[PDB]
Amino acid sequence: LTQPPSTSGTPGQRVTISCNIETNTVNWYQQLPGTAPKLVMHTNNQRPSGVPDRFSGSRTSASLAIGGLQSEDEADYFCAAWFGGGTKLTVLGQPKAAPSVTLFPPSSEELQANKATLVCLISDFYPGAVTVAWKADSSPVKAGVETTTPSKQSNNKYAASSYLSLTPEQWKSHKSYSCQVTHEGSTVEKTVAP
Amino acid sequence: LTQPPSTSGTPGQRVTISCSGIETNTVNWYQQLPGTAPKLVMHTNNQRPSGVPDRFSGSRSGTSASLAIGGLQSEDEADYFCAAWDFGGGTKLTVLGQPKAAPSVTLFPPSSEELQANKATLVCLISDFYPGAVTVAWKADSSPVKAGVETTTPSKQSNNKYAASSYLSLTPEQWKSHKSYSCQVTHEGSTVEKTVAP
Repeated sequence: LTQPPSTSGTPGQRVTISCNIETNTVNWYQQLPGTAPKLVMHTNNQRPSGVPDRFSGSRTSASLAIGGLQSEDEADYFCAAWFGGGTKLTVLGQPKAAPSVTLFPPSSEELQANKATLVCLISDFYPGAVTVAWKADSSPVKAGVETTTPSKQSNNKYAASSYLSLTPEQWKSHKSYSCQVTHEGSTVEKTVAP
Repeated sequence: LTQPPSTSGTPGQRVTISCSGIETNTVNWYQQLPGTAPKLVMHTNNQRPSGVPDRFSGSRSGTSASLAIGGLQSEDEADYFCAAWDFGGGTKLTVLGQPKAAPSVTLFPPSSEELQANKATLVCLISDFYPGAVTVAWKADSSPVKAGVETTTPSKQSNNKYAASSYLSLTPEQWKSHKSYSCQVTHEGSTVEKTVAP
């Protein structure tokens, strides 16, 4: 069972995945990253419940047609009969979306534990690429930064977070700290203070 | 089919993977290395397909199942799925490549600026852990909460340990009605639980 390893389409379109079998029937599985494979097609053409009507399958070869392409259809699709390699389906032309930024100062609990951490929460953006710079007062912060790789979430938009570690004495010695998130050549800045 | 989120071992050990639910029906086990299609490694409780090594052995006791992997070898790091009739969530199996490390867990109350916008979000920061797999459970006062919970998938930071964060979206009325909120992180079978209060 060999499959094309990738394919793509734009929302509203119709895409199909191509795929011992001449006698037996073919099943299809949809798998999202970090998730168990989910059956979406039965004895060539019967859908499990919960699978939308947009999905139809047909059958030495077998095919999975996906109608009215949506962002949530982005996935790996495997052929199976009595598994194929896989087909990663990419939904292109999804809308751009600027990020939501929320900056959290160190809590009284942490500062009492003689530590201090700031979190810059970044969510609800697309595409999944950002850059982060920090600022102490108005000056660059060049030490103690980590920014996670953005991962797609339920709402089909990306989320990441950047954190900064300081001593309590630094967080008070300054007047404010700032987190600046650049997404598609447009920047958003948030500031917190003691 | 309940199935533990993650497990781990070092080369040469015997590692087992559990699966529970299935008393009147058999269980299959699937191996999926990164970037590959799921492969059948065990059917009808304990029947090894052709090219599976002897060291894989399936069993089933009561209404629970198990897959044991003897002589753990680096080519076995993968996801393992159990699949019975009337698919488990999976188990991430890691062949330890560095010393295990338990996560730092830091919980934040909502920020001053976002309340003035009718938003109240909690953040549970999770850093410095290996292997890179955790599960997060939020609780309001003493009650489970899943409405509005989003967790980022972990990524390797500069100390070669992993980091992630879970965040809870609430209104300010939810945030002010409860006496406390809790974040619990489970890693390598252990839990840590931090708590906040307005």
